[PDB]
Amino acid sequence: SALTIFSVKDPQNSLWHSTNAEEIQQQLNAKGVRFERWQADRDLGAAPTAETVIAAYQHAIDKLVAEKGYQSWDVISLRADNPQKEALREKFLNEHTHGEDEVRFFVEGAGLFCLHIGDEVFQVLCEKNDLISVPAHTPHWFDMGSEPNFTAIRIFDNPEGWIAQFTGDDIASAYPRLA
Ligand code: NI
Repeated sequence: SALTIFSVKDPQNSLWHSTNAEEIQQQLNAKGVRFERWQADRDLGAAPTAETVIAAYQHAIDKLVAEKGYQSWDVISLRADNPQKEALREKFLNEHTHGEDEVRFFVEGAGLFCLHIGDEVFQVLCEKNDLISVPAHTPHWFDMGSEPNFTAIRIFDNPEGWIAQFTGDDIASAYPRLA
């Protein structure tokens, strides 16, 4: 798994470039970031739909949602045929912050990660069954630039729950393009 981190004053400058599985979590998790890795016990093979895949891990999230009983639960994954996929990540590109934690578990496909805490930025690029949770009140965004039908688990929340922006600047629009 790779992990790129840049400063806020200059993006072309990386203050921490490395690819470790443990040294990665220790870096972000050291900043209050969540980390974990779940796997299936049965042998998977021809899985055309994730509906069956999530059911194999639902038990795991079934415990997380049980306490944080969110309003609803669903997964984000459309077909690369939808032309609004790029427009969808755009409206989400705007920076923001939710009053609750934003748990994101990856099930298939690779995307991009962006955790902004204090004056620094974090960019993770690796698709493992591992997930990362963002704390409530932490500035962050989300961009899937190239999306080939990615399978991920997201929670359903209302807007009045999160605020649009704190300063109004869009720094996220800086790394919105994937690869
Ligand atoms: Ni968010």
